[PDB]
Amino acid sequence: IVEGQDAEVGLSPWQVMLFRKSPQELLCGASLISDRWVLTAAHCLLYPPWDKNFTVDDLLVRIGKVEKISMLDKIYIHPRYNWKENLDRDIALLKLKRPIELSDYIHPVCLPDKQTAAKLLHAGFKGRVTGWGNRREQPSVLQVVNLPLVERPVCKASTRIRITDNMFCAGYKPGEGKRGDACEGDSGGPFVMKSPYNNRWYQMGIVSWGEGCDRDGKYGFYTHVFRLKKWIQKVIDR
Amino acid sequence: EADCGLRPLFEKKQVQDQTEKELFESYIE
Ligand SMILES: O=S(=O)(O)OC[C@H]1O[C@@](COS(=O)(=O)O)(O[C@H]2O[C@H](COS(=O)(=O)O)[C@@H](OS(=O)(=O)O)[C@H](OS(=O)(=O)O)[C@H]2OS(=O)(=O)O)[C@@H](OS(=O)(=O)O)[C@@H]1OS(=O)(=O)O
Ligand code: NA
Repeated sequence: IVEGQDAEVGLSPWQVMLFRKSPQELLCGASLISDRWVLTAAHCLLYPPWDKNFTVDDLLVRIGKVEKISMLDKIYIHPRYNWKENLDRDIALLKLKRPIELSDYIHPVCLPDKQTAAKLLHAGFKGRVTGWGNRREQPSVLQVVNLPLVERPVCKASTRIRITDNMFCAGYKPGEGKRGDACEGDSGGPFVMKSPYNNRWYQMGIVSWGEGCDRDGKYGFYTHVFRLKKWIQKVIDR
Repeated sequence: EADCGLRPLFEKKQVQDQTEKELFESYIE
């Protein structure tokens, strides 16, 4: 996170870190959505231009900073994930080897329904991005930044990448008075918003892509969680 | 999960975090 601040203890108990198993290195952020399911970006697992195709034997997740380390049973990547062109449908689900124990530092975030998404997804409304990634383009504390949702035509005019309805963008405009963005290591992490209707946090987006971190006139792009909920529902079953 | 989105160290203890108001401020313009 660029231009953020230290998060208070227990601020994001759904925070998950995706780690390379060997050699061990932080790869991506992720989010806890149940005691057994973890949400992240597809490009964190599969990205052929960088020769990246991680399996369950290549990865570990870290949750709760009290801390929990777990293997993955299965990886689910959206079948229409489009890495060649624009990272359309940049979403993947990680099934944990076994269900984890919940605590003060480990707690799942909510997924939004139609009504929640209609209420919260308006240009100007701020969401929250958290992660352990770079401060500049190695924090010892989870970092947090709050960022405003941006008008879709402003998002499209900021980049040459074709923007689909499965993406939104967020971040300050040049001269808006503030800065901030996800950066290397935060990708796959959650963009959350607090609902006034029921006092709960919902994950609205997944850090997907940007063109540099915290650049004037550029915005972060996030996988639109509600619009991919049909696929989320299908794989999780229950 | 019935208890999703409610953090034990905040909402469950009726303590709001330090930058929550920034989000609620953005809701009313
Ligand atoms: O609260 S949710 O976000 O979970 O919203 C529920 C989803 O309902 C959808 C699902 O589309 S579907 O996959 O094609 O079925 O809309 C449509 O289906 C539901 C349920 O169908 S079912 O056969 O009864 O199970 C209907 O809602 S419900 O009242 O039955 O719960 C919808 O009717 S209605 O519009 O609510 O009156 C029905 O809409 S439609 O006739 O296909 O237009 C999704 O709505 S959608 O986002 O417009 O596609 C909702 O979102 S979801 O992500 O698919 O869960
Ligand atoms: Na920017």
